[PDB]
Amino acid sequence: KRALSRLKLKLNKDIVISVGIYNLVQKALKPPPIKLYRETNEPVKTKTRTF
Amino acid sequence: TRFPGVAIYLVEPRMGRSRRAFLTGLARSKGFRVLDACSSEATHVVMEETSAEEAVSWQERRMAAAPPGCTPPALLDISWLTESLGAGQPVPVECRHRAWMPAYACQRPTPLTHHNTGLSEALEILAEAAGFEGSEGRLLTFCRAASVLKALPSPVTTLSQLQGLPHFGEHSSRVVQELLEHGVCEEVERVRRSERYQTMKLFTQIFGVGVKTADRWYREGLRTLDDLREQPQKLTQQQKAGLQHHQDLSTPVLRSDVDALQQVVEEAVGQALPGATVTLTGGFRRGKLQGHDVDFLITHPKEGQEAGLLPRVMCRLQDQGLILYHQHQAFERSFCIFRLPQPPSWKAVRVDLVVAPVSQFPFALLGWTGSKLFQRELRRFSRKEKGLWLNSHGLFDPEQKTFFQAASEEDIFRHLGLEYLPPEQRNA
DNA sequence: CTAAAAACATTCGTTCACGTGAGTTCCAGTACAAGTCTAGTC
DNA sequence: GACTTGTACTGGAACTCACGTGAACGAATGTTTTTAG
Ligand SMILES: Nc1ncnc2c1ncn2[C@H]1C[C@H](O)[C@@H](COP(=O)(O)NP(=O)(O)OP(=O)(O)O)O1
Ligand SMILES: [Mg+2]
Repeated sequence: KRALSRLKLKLNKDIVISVGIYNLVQKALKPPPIKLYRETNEPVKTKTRTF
Repeated sequence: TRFPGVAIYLVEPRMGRSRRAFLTGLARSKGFRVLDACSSEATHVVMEETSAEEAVSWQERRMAAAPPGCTPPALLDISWLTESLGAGQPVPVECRHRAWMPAYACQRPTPLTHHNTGLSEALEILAEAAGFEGSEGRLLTFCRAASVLKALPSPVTTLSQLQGLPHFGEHSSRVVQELLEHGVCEEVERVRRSERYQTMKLFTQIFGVGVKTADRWYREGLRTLDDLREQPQKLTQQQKAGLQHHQDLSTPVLRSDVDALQQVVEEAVGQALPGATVTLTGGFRRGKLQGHDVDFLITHPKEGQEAGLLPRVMCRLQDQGLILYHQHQAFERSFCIFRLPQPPSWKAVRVDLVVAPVSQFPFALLGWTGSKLFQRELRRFSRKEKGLWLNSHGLFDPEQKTFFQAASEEDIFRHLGLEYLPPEQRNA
């Protein structure tokens, strides 16, 4: 269990109540793939350069 | 090449293959000359996202493989190449593009005469004040700082020279800074001018009067030397003897008196037991010209004969009529007040005699020749680093219950893995 | 002049790359407490 | 006072989760233009 955000419901500029938002229904995805060097199966990184 | 006087070489390690290829292609398009492989023809080299120091490491590894006499290229950054490509011509090169003093005093020789007399005197005064206050640790640390300052090969003129010196914290650094910047230090004068310091120094010089007795007298209202003589009923033999011969014992001794006393003691020991050998230890063995007492060590090269030498020699000297004070009026130690007749009359000078067999002779000599601070530091180093216990009698190993006797003092230092120092270099 | 084929335009699901906010937990740094400072004789 | 050892605190970084932007790729479906007979 984890709160996506803790927000403030404002009935009026002077009246504020703290609330928390949760996702009781979330889509399921496969774990992200990770790139590996072919020759040694050592993890690699991707760097983006603009020039 | 449009510019025959320019030869640019890139670096693969950090830039990468693709970036190197693109930059080389762009430079070739712009008419520049780019060398595929490093060679002597290269005049400038460009790095990228590399620290300057690391770049130097690259240069040296390339210098060893080049013929001698070749002018080294000039280090440059990718910014230079980018600016040159953007402006269309090579831009001018600018700045952007382009074991020690061991803590222990036993490891550092300390000559008697140094170039930091004032600072050492101030630190000694502070240490004496701390000792009077009753804090032994403060005295020890101040003495260590003074000793460190004493061993400096060159005079100290700027605070930056105190960084690497051990046993130099906030207080000592501040004291030295005050001494250097303004000359006389405020704290030193404040402590010295204090009446308590002066009266404690006056009382301590009395033979048989320590710090505790001096403080007790100070808190009892006793402030002057004469006041002590007004109540000669709360003083032991030592205090009475010291107070009576105060002026005589206040004068530092000279070397001629040492020679006369040595001759007298040599005659006494020779007549008492034949073959006795006497060695002069203490400050006078370290090269000092002045002292407070004369210290001797008596031994017999043959093993097992100095069982009761000292009482016989002491009683013989007393019969001769020279001992004003004997510690005990079988012992192997005594301090006295000799009666030296001056050639012009006589003056009282203290003399200490200690006996030790030949087996324990080197240890006794080492323990009775070096300074107090040097002995403390050597014993601490032996106990902590090497785990052995060193005392005036011998060196002992808690693990193996066997003594480490030796036939010479050099072996004592050799066993501890320490460079030998002469007696003149053991001053604090 | 008409029909077939090629090219172009728009939409849709999926995967990948990065960036950014929020919540939870670990850890490396900093502060402070306490011990030590030499060894012996008398 | 200076150093060494041990304990406690704690603010930030790392990690995870979730969403949004931008791009490529296949894939489709439809629509428009060009060329052959
Ligand atoms: N507290 C101590 N701890 C260890 N060893 C010590 C010691 N005190 C002395 N020794 C050792 C080392 C000492 O060298 C020796 C006795 O020396 P002194 O006669 O007490 N003082 P000196 O004659 O050297 O100098 P000056 O003429 O200025 O008074 O015993
Ligand atoms: Mg002496």
